[PDB]
Amino acid sequence: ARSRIKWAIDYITKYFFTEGIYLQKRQREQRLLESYRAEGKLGEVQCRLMEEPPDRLHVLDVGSCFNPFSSAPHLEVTALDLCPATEDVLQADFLKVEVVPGIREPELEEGSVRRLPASHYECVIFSLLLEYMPSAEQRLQCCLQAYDLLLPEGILVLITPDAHLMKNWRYSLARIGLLRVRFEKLPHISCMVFRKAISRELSQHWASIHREE
Ligand SMILES: Nc1ncnc2c1ncn2[C@@H]1O[C@H](C[C@@H](N)CC[C@H](N)C(=O)O)[C@@H](O)[C@H]1O
Repeated sequence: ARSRIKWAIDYITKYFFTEGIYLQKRQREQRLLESYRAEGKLGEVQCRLMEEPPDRLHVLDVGSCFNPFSSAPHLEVTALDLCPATEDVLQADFLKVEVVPGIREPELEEGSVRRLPASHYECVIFSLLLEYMPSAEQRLQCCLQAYDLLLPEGILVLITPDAHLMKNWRYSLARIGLLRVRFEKLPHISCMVFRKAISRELSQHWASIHREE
């Protein structure tokens, strides 16, 4: 009876606060960048790193039917949904949202969220959302927008319903800068976390050497 909501809250706390996983992965990715540089495959790459996590994490719950994460301690949740079921969830079609730099809060037009702050959220949650998307092109679009919304070393929680697909998702997301850091099987669901690596070039290379036709 493990809830995807309880699993997600548990990981986020471990990642930023109680186990400092973000520092463990930083060191792992720094070691990987040195291994690639030592093979002549990569040279000078831009690396952007997070400061010490705040006491209140900025979380974006996309496809948030009812804002399950709003009550969690130390999570400032901004909730979005195409068909909100509760009054605390904002109306929006994520596929049409602009990721804007230079803004602090969502900007609404006609009651629908149309602009969100870039590199502002420590976490973005896609809990059983991507399968509602029609095409694969639009699923990837959701993750590309999440990467622009995340801060350096922020995380994308991806929960999907229930092989070679999960390794193709790892490849396709590593190609946009998101490396998988956790995979767990809960009843009828598969819970994964993807991290905005210190360098996109780094993740793009890991993907190139892990593509299997
Ligand atoms: N293009 C879209 N833009 C915004 N929200 C969407 C879009 N397509 C589906 N949704 C919402 O994503 C939600 C999918 C739900 N199954 C997930 C609800 C909740 N996140 C959960 O973990 O159960 C629905 O409430 C949809 O309204």
